[PDB]
Amino acid sequence: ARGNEYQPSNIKRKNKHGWVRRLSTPAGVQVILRRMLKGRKSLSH
Amino acid sequence: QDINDTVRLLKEKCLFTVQQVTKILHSCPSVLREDLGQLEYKFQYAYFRMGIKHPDIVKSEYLQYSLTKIKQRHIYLERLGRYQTPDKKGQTQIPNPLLKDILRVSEAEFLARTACTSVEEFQVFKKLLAREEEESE
Amino acid sequence: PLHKYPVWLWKRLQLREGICSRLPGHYLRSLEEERTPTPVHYRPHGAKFKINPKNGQRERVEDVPIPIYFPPESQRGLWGGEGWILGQIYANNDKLSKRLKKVWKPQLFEREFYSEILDKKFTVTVTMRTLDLIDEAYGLDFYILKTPKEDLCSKFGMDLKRGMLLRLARQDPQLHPEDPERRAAIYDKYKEFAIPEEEAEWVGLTLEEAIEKQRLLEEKDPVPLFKIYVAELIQQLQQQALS
Amino acid sequence: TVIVERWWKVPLAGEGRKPRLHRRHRVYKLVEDTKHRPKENLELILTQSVENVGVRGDLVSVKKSLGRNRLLPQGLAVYASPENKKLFEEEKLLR
Amino acid sequence: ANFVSWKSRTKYTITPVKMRKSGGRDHTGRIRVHGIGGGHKQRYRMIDFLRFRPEETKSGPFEEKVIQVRYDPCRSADIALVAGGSRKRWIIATENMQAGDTILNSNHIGRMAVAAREGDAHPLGALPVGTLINNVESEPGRGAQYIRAAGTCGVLLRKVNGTAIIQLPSKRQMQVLETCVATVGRVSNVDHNKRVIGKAGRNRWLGKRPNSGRWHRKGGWAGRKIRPLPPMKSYVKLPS
Amino acid sequence: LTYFSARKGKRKTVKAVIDRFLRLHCGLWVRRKAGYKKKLWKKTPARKKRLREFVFCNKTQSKLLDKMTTSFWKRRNWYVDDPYQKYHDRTNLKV
RNA sequence: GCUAAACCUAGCCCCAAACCCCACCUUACUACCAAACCUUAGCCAAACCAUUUACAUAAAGUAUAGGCGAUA
RNA sequence: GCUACCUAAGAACAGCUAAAAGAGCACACCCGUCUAUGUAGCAAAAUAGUGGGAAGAUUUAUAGGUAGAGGCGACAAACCUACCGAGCCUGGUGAUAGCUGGUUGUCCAAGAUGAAUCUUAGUUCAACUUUAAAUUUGCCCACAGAACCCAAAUCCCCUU
RNA sequence: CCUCCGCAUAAGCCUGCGUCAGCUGACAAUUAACAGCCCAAUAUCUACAAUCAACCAACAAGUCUUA
RNA sequence: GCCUGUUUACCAAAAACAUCACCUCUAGCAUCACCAGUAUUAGAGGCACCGCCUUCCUUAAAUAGGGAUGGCUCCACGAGGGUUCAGCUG
RNA sequence: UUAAUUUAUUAAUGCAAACACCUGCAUUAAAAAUUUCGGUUGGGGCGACCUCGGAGCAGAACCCAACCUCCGAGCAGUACAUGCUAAGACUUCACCAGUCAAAGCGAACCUUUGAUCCA
Ligand SMILES: [Mg+2]
Ligand SMILES: [Mg+2]
Ligand SMILES: [Mg+2]
Ligand SMILES: [Mg+2]
Ligand SMILES: [Mg+2]
Ligand SMILES: [Mg+2]
Ligand SMILES: [Mg+2]
Ligand SMILES: [Mg+2]
Ligand SMILES: [Mg+2]
Ligand SMILES: [Mg+2]
Ligand SMILES: [Mg+2]
Ligand SMILES: [Mg+2]
Ligand SMILES: [Mg+2]
Ligand SMILES: [Mg+2]
Ligand SMILES: [Mg+2]
Ligand SMILES: [Mg+2]
Ligand SMILES: [Mg+2]
Ligand SMILES: [Mg+2]
Ligand SMILES: [Mg+2]
Repeated sequence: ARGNEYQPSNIKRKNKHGWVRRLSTPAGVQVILRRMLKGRKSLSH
Repeated sequence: QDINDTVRLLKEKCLFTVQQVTKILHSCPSVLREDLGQLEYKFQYAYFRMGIKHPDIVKSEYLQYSLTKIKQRHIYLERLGRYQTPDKKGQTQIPNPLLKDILRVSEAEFLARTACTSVEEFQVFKKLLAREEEESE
Repeated sequence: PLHKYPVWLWKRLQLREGICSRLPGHYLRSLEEERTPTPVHYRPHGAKFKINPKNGQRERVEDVPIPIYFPPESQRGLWGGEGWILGQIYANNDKLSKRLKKVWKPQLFEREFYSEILDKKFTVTVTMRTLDLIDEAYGLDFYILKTPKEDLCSKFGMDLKRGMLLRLARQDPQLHPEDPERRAAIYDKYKEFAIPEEEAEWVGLTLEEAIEKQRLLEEKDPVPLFKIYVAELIQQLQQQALS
Repeated sequence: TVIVERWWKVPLAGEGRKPRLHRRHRVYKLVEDTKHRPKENLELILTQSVENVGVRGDLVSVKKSLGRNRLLPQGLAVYASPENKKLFEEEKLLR
Repeated sequence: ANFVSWKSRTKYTITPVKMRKSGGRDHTGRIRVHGIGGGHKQRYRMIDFLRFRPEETKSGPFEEKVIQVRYDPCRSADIALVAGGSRKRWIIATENMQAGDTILNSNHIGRMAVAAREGDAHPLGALPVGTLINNVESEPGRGAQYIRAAGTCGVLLRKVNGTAIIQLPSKRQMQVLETCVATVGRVSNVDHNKRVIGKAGRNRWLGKRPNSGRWHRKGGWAGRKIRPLPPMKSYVKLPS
Repeated sequence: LTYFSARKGKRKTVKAVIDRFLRLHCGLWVRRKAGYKKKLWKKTPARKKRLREFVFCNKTQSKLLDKMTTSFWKRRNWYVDDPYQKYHDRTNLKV
């Protein structure tokens, strides 16, 4: 019954975790800054 | 401000409906003259110690009568055992006398039909109760 | 590792580098110097020493200022160094009771002030303290020109200061045109505050505003190398002809 | 203005050092609110005849509200600065 | 939330407007009013509650022809498309308003009382005392705000000086300058009370939904309780 | 107590001890008797006399107090007219 | 005799010194349309917890503060 | 991106019976009554049969909204990314734990059953215990001795 | 012998049984008409459902631009 | 229990929740919900459609079943909980 | 929740402050917030107990439990040296606390409850 909580949709993916939304708020900008400091290859989703 | 606070006491701290408040202010505007605190004590005396509900309070204009008279008659009845505060369930072993029979009537009928005692006894009780209130203060 | 310099000195180091270094010396000194603002929300100690009653000994006393919070609205008004006190209290003023967050805010008024030097009426959100300070200074212009940056604590106040100082330095005829006698009277009244225009230009400018001003001053479209090489060639040919 | 005072004394910092504040040093008691102080008066020198106060050149103690709302804004009065007092003194002695 | 109110149209029109449902949510996206949601899609017909609105470059009392009387999804009262001069507008239809009828809208406070014909709008000063009225303004020219639901009728109780005392359908008196306009008669659809919803589905069509947790305060709904005084604490709840 | 303070890394003194006990340099601790100021009206004269006395502490009590105070409180103090100057040292003590 | 066993430098740690073409904020990496500032709290210690505690050297753990106690 | 509710604009609902139905039977579809199987399973909730609804308060695709003492809830303390009486991640944080568990070479020696305490699962003092040191009696112990009221023994100490 | 199966679109995924030579590597491949990516503005316009829309039946009252 | 519906995703689908109906309380009012609404309205709570008044039988055996504001009235419906005739059957 | 502590925040009022709005200070509410759940005894209840003292258990130095068997107390009367000092001792098994007391000085010629801090 459970396990399939991920129902992929690129629109939701980008609107929820994308670069633009991350930069839309100071908290998201700090998310990006933390990923950059850690050296993540993928800063945003 | 005086009118507003009287009405606010009647509504908030006394839980009288708007219609009940209009009825009170229509039957007996002396409530407005009567100071706060004293009015709240009178209402709570009716509610808790006497076990009366808002409909009956408004119907009998209990707020019209003076607190001293109210106590003088009710405490007399209670100690005589003819009046019993309703229990948590709101019931009593014996039905209580009606507020019209308690306060509206004169001292004669009050002591003859509801209390069935003597006027001299009532005078002694009144003096004793006055002393008790003085000491309590 | 360890930084060569303490992290708290990094701002000063940056001021000693780049465009901030090219900034005028007087402005840099004004930024560097920091003076404690006048006590507003606390009563300062009378003297530096005090006989504490508990043991009757002479003990040093210091004035520790209360942290004041100035909401950005204050920068558009003239609060006479007054601000929000963001602090805490003890319920019923006994330390054995609960500790509660408490914010004290100044009573703000909207008032209209006329500036003689600017010949303009400003509607400014103000405090009774500011009104009293203006009264003690004998006018808005005097208050602005006397009160230092720290005591004034208002970007609007510092902009008014810069405007008045520039007006005085330039002796601008735009102050009451066609009334030179009145203009001279005003300038004489506020003569004591006059300073060089090169300095009045930088009064009350934030660091970023000063940086932008300096960048605009020193921005120049590069000269084509054609002109430079022509000048050099002509100069060399002149030398050869002379020799 | 609200004037406050620390409940907890702050240890001395020194000469050039700055006091180090802690959680307890953010607790205040209101020693006074200046807005509740009794009103004082403003000293002004009148420039034009004004009813029930004066005529011209006479130092007057007026309620701060009046002085700041009517007299000074309208030019009916000027601040009682030493300069204004001197100027009106020459005006008086030149009459 | 990215909520922008649908009530953005600036120019009055006859065309029904596509209105977005709210679900009882604020612009913040949180539920502010419970029990709202779903229901039939509806279109809003802009109602002109200022009955005396003389046309452009025109003035004085004017008449209007009742083009039709229509059901309004957004009201209990039914509305009337009514046309005058070269304009049409929606108004609230009175009880006996019929298509083809003539309606008079005047601002004239005649010295005598004007014969009150159902549907026409006159200043309250011009009405006989005791006439049934609806679509009453609070101020002159404000626009009707009171007595607008189906079948409702206030009464022009009194007229003294420039002030009229009206009895609102809640049987509460209201003071209004006699220059403020009102329309005669009771609002249409007088049988709105007697309508029986019959089933839960019909309310769900009407956009009412069953909703719980309507209070959001700790402990949910809590009826007011009389806090006893120290003397009465002894008798608050006497054990049996 | 604090064996290593957070600012100096030193051992701290329990000031509750300093407010209650006198240390004689030799190693003795003197104290007042508990209740010596309480309800004297109901105490017999002998009990009051016993309570008004300055009393020495146990060996273990003295050791506890020594641990709870630092070496500053365990130094020679040459006060002007110390009433305990004579008591600061022991005499004719065999073991 | 299988599985395995072993290995030594890849680098790292602590100091010192020194102040360190094109594309991309729209669904990023997409050539081109009319707006910031604002007390940390709490864990924890006090054997609970509620005020409180808990974000060069020497003077000195002294003066002081403190449910005058933990402690500072 | 599950789920709860909501917004926008979409879509689906055979056949028969009945007539404009929160109508009947019954497909698709949705659900999950009962039974069996499965129980590291096909499956971190399934399978087979049976069963409820199936033109509605229905089901459902798409995009958007409401965020943690908060949301949402036809209140089951239900749901909010498999573990919600209050999510998850990071940090404070090496939280705290009078509680459980663990605590790694050889060899020798000494070493065992009251008071207070929000205290009896703990601690402090005592007693005991260990080490080192000082100097001088220590234990055993007969005779003598230790109460009136109304037994076994014990205490005390010259000698030894 | 078996199947509410199959083929497409959407969504999702992203080369994931094409060829070749040794699961790995190399080589190849999906070609726009379908679909997406739109609109020059200012204003003024736009009461009259749908249900074969004609009767009939209503209520829950229902995507509606020219100069 | 009126009904169709909802619910403890993953042990409870129910008599619980909702529900038309009814009652009580609160509100006289507009430009971001309620609402582009206005007392025949809106919000909240309670209650429950609706309507009317104030020892025997069953079995052979029966701890089962059925019958001799309040009091009643169950039309229909139900994977609800009990009892039963007849049939059917490993 | 009628447990304790608060009202920071809102809502009302009141008082000042500026001449509807706003600041400060009080009061009352609403809403909440923080925190706690003593110990020993008692299976068919509806509690009892918690400190001190006397008697038995515990017969004869001291010491000895219990949900053990019984009893009693939270002071009074007296005087107002019932003052001050001080050798030496006892001690409720620790400490805290509690007792007795020669000599001396001074008047005269006594028989139970509780610490610290804080006021
Ligand atoms: Mg989905
Ligand atoms: Mg603790
Ligand atoms: Mg069908
Ligand atoms: Mg059906
Ligand atoms: Mg639901
Ligand atoms: Mg429940
Ligand atoms: Mg439950
Ligand atoms: Mg989870
Ligand atoms: Mg640990
Ligand atoms: Mg051994
Ligand atoms: Mg205790
Ligand atoms: Mg323990
Ligand atoms: Mg049911
Ligand atoms: Mg379940
Ligand atoms: Mg379900
Ligand atoms: Mg189930
Ligand atoms: Mg059976
Ligand atoms: Mg059903
Ligand atoms: Mg002892």
